[PDB]
Amino acid sequence: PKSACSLVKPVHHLVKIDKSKLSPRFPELKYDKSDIRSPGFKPKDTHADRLNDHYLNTLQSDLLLINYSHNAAVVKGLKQRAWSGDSPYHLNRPPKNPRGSKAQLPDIHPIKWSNIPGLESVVINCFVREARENQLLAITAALQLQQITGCKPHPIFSKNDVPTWKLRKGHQMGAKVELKGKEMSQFLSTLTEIVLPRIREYKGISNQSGNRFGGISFGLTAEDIKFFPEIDANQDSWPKTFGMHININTSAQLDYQARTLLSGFQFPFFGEEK
Amino acid sequence: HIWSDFTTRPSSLSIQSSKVKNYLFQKKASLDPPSISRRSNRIKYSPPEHIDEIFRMSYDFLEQRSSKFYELANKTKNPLKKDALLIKAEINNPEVQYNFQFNNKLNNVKDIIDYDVPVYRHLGKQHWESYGQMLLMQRLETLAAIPDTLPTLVPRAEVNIKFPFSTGVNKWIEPGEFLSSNVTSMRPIFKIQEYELVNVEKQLYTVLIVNPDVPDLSNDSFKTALCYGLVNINLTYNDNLIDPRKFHSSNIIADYLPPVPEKNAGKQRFVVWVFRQPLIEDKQGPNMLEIDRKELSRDDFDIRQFTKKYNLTAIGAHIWRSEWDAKVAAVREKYGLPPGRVFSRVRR
Amino acid sequence: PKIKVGVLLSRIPIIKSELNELEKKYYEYQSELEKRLMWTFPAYFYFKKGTVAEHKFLSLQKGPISKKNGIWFPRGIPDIKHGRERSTKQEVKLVNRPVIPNDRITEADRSNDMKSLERQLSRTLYLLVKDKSGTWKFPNFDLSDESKPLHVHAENELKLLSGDQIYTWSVSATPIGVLQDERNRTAEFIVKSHILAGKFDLVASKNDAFEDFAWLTKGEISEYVPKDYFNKTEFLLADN
Amino acid sequence: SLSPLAQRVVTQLSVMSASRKQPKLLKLAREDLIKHQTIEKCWSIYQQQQRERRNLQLELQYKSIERSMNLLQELSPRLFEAANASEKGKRFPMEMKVPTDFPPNTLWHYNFR
Amino acid sequence: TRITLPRRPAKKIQLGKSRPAIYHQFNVKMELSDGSVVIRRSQYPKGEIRLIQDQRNNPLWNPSRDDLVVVDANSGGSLDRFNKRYSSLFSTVELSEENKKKTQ
RNA sequence: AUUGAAAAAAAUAAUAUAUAUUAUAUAUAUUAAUUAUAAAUUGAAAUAUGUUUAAUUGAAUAUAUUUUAGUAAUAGAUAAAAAUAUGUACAGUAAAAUUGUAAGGAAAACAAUAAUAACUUUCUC
Repeated sequence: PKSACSLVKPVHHLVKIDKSKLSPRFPELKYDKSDIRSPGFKPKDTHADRLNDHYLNTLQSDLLLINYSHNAAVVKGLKQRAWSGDSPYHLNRPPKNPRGSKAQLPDIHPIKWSNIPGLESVVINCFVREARENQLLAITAALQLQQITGCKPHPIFSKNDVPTWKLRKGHQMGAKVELKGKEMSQFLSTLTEIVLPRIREYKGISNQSGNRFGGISFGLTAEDIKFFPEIDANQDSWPKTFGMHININTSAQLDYQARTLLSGFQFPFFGEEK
Repeated sequence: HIWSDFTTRPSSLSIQSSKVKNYLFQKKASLDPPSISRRSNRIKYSPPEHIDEIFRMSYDFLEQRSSKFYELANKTKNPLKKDALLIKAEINNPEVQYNFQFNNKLNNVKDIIDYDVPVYRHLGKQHWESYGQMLLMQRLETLAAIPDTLPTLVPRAEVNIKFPFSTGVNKWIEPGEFLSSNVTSMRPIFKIQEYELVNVEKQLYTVLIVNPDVPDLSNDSFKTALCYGLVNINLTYNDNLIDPRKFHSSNIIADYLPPVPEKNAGKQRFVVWVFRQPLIEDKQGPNMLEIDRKELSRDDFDIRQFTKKYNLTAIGAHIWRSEWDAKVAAVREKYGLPPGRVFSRVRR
Repeated sequence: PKIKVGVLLSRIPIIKSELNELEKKYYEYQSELEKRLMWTFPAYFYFKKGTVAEHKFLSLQKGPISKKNGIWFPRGIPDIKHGRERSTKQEVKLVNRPVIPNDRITEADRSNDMKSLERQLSRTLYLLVKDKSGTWKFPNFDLSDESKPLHVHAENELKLLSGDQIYTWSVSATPIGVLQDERNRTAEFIVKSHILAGKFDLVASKNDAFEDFAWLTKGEISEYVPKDYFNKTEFLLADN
Repeated sequence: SLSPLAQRVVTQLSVMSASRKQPKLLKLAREDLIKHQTIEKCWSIYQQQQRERRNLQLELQYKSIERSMNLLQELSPRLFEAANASEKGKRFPMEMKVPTDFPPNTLWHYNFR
Repeated sequence: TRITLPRRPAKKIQLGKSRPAIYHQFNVKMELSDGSVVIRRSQYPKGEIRLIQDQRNNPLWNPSRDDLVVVDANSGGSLDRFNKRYSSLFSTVELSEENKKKTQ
């Protein structure tokens, strides 16, 4: 190679060129995944969704009313500070970090008819630490996820080398899955309706849980996983079962709004709130 | 049921094949798809279950929406709004979609795809923008046809070119393609398809083919030559194939001279530009313009000055490429041109 | 102007909403597409070798047609893997008394009882009351103490009215709407709330503003209530 | 040579895998493709109208909230402050359950506490 | 020391030929403690199931109800035998006899 | 072509046949496959003459031939776990820190963390 010097030549027109349409290659990837001609086609709306219908029919209006605040205004977040131009050395100086944080934080807008909180995704994390010695437990965990949820699990691979825990790097330690729409609706419905009621001593979810910008996380143990219908039906095929974390990601601007939304979906809360 | 009506709606908004019409609008799944010609394959085929009644209901829904759009269109006055509402009314028609998707869009048949109809015009615009326009712009930019000849281009018409008289074979030239001297010896024919609202009864077009690569030894550089030029040409949405049938000698400001590159003179680019003339109001009849033929250079051309002086706006373009071969001498002799020059192999 | 506190009590749907014919047909069509593009059932994992369950499942199932040389198959040579013909959908048939679902239509439905809290298990009901005149309207209350908030006043008034037979939860302290007047120079503030358990059962017999009650949905409210009142209060009511 | 645990997990990952379980590609005639296109366009338009109707209802409700708040602010500041008091810790009643697709034996409960 | 099953050469799934994963599921009916039934998608070949302990009979999810009976699995373990074994004592007499101890 | 059934069609592309051009083009025809590849007495299917059986039919037995089961990860132009360190074409953006989450703790794995004025298509008052 004569040189390593990236440089994009400017154009003389405003027409946007996508070369995937000019290449005769990959004819079947030109169709959208929603197009019946695409091999990636998968029917989406096969049946009505009770949880979504309930949220659209009842909870949107109630949440709007509850979160209404008169003459509210946007609360801007911690952003990068700017150097005052009292010294020449400030001319090309990069901006300063936010006051309390090394990362910028989002602004909080008043709740209005267009931005009511709602569920956007659910992610299940299953990290079998005992899979460090046995790689097959990862496959078992993936099957547990597939049976509980119905979606394709994705493997989790070790990234750090910690000797005290005897954790190497590049090995399969478990599985994950992300849920949206009817599938997450079903997963949450079955959780609340079957599994959580069958836990020994269950008070709810901690009121001091969740990332500070919307999203609530809580865990389940192996005995708790045994309550799901699929496992109970064929106990024989489940000598061992694994726990997992559950992360519910919503549109809530702050965590307490998400807590109210989940309580609407019947998720109990026990601790004292921040 | 406005889509079943054809008192005022053009007849092209319907599938001209009775078999396919009946199958698409069938009541029970008793017929078979006309697309599958072989009976064997027809028996093998099995349509998705519960598809005709859902189709009937979706048809009814879309047809009610189209009826509302027609209601508002019959009352709108501005031609742009009228055309937009017509497009929105007929865009979702299964018959229109069938016709456009599965019939020719270049050599269109008036009774299937009529470009006098806003919906067909809009669907054609979308189809062109999907693939054809992007390729044209890529070829122009990469081969440096834009800055060399004209500052920019905002494509608004599809231009296709062909060389039917030279050899006898039929082929639309891909932009940027290399053509033999024999292929490009005789004359090109154009096809300028317009997709916007333009007054067919007043608008006139010009076409200039230029070569911005003819060497010039006075300053050790290149220069531009006007290969071909036509002015005062009128088109129609469905009859827009320019050929010696559709123009006179008064339209010709520079008769066609062929691509005749010189040996080791490099790969020459022949670029086609289509402009539309000014459209004066308060006057009846097309506004024809007279070209100053004693000022036209024809060998030291300046296209930017030409278009600026005659107030022309480009709407379409095309391009091909040429290089020396054995038939160049024969073409020179046939056209009465002097013997070609021969340049060195090295650029020093 | 004099302040007044109105309340609308809502009963939420108890069962999933009904589907319009378009929704039903779309869902069945998509379900058949899914079945057509559906994977083979891995019975080799859900039924172990040589077990009675496996035997009975196999007996229930009907096998496909295998390809055999010397025969003509007009629909195409069979292509089977794991017991399914890949060119078509695959149909699998399957204190222990069978599940008998409950009817979605109730005795209140058939008897057209306008007061029972079962007249529509899938719709949303709203409490309406009749004044001295012939104008149905949402319950309203007067107040002069002003030592209590609007929603608390509404809840206590409803409790006293029903005579300790209604359980009501206030969605929020914020009023949801206002109705102004000029003749009587009154401003009436509405508050939203839901019914959780109990029965309304108008009690007071000394001729309060309330005469007769009903639990109507949006359409019946449109049919009962005055047109202007409906235009002024319609958006506060849920479609389903 | 494999262990019975190996066979069990291979069966589990067989249930994972798509090998020897998917049917043939769905190839539709041109007419049925057009039918399907019309179905999807109808459904998309319908869902957009439903979403916009809900959005309009919420817009109107929010307008009502703000009008009522202005009126109450100018009429009685005490009640306005009581209303504007935050509900940060609010939770929904635990029997406001999501609707199911067939009703229960006891439709409604007429006694409490 | 770790045990793993070997990786076979992965079959190449070309660009555009990659199909989605639609596992086989059944429209199974699920009965709660009350008479309510929910339709759901399950991969187990069991079209019908009923639950003995679930949301509809849990105090935390059912605060308003006055009376709420609880139950566990039957025909398993020695449950309820601590009552079946003693028939002489039966249900308020014991409550009265548990009045006080009179110890200090 | 046969095979449940009374003029023929008018697109991109692919395949078969053929011939125009010192032009990888045109005409007619059709619309296949797209997760597969040896080796299985033993699991499961479909195919005949007795059969019991009611014109059938049927369900069950016996054999000949064939089919399925070798059950194996990526289903995404995958994107900062480990594996191909040289070419080309297409495409994307890391890292720390903070807040949470079963075992989980300083340290394992997942999720969240800057702003939408302007421009389009669609829906809607």
